[PDB]
Amino acid sequence: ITGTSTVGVGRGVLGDQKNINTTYSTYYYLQDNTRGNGIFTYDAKYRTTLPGSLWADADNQFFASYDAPAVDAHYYAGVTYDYYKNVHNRLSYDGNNAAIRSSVHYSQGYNNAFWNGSQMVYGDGDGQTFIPLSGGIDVVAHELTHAVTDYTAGLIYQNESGAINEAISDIFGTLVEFYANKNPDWEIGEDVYTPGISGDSLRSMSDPAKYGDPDHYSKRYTGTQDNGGVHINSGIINKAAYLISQGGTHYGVSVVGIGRDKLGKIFYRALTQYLTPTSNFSQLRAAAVQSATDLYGSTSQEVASVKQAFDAVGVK
Ligand SMILES: Oc1cccc(Br)c1
Ligand SMILES: Oc1cccc(Br)c1
Ligand SMILES: [Ca+2]
Ligand SMILES: [Ca+2]
Ligand SMILES: [Ca+2]
Ligand SMILES: [Ca+2]
Ligand SMILES: [Zn+2]
Repeated sequence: ITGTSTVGVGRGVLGDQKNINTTYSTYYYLQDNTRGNGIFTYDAKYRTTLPGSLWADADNQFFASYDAPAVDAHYYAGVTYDYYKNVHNRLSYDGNNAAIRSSVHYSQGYNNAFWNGSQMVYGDGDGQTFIPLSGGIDVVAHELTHAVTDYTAGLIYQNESGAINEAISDIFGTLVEFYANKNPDWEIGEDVYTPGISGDSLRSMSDPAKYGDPDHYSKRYTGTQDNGGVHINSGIINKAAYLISQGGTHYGVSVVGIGRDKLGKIFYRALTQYLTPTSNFSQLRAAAVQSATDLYGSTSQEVASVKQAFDAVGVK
């Protein structure tokens, strides 16, 4: 809507106070004008009609329990925006400051969050498996990253190209979590998963096998469920990405780590210049090698490390 930019204050899902960019016109709306063409957060009011209504608040203070998932969806969209702009010179997901829209309170006890082709959608969880999913900065940035993947490489959501699509989202979801630098790790969803169990997550990049996902190509899932294993076989690529950044010896293959920022530059370039809708894992390796070549030279350690990492997870 049309109005004046203001700054509200509230608490997120985990109880943390933060400032949020709002817009005043009779009510205060969750409309951030400071980023691109706007960041907009909506109330789906426990239903599945989207987007629902632009979030409106009488007094610019967002401390009610009902408010917390909106606060975090709105704030973490901003953080994700800032990551892509400041780190990769990318202005929103289309590169031309497309509006970022998110709906919270989607359905009842909905244990998921997704990008629907046009906007973000967040369930509140059932309180046992998940709490409201926008509380997870890695979840927010994972799912927002699909918007850019769909706009750039366009990796189809099935079989190996799908698993790459998923790994890309885990990779940048994690790098945004490190960017924000609040309890960062290489695990996915730890801040919103199983409130009664500490130390767990839904997936691990550092050790995919912790939660039954493959960490080697020879262990890939070959079946038809999960669209040919897109959320399973992502572990193979997540492990490769982890090794490129952190190093290690995996199934006897040693990798020299080159750190998170170079990981991010290599995979961003691969995503936006070399991958295609039907890329497979071998093609991902080639794209990552070419990207690292472009950035650091054919003879660099960075290139050697990318090759070692893919060797380590069995991808030729
Ligand atoms: O996928 C993207 C890219 C840039 C900004 C945001 Br928010 C999401
Ligand atoms: O990408 C997502 C969506 C929902 C939960 C988790 Br963990 C990750
Ligand atoms: Ca209020
Ligand atoms: Ca964390
Ligand atoms: Ca995490
Ligand atoms: Ca937990
Ligand atoms: Zn995903």
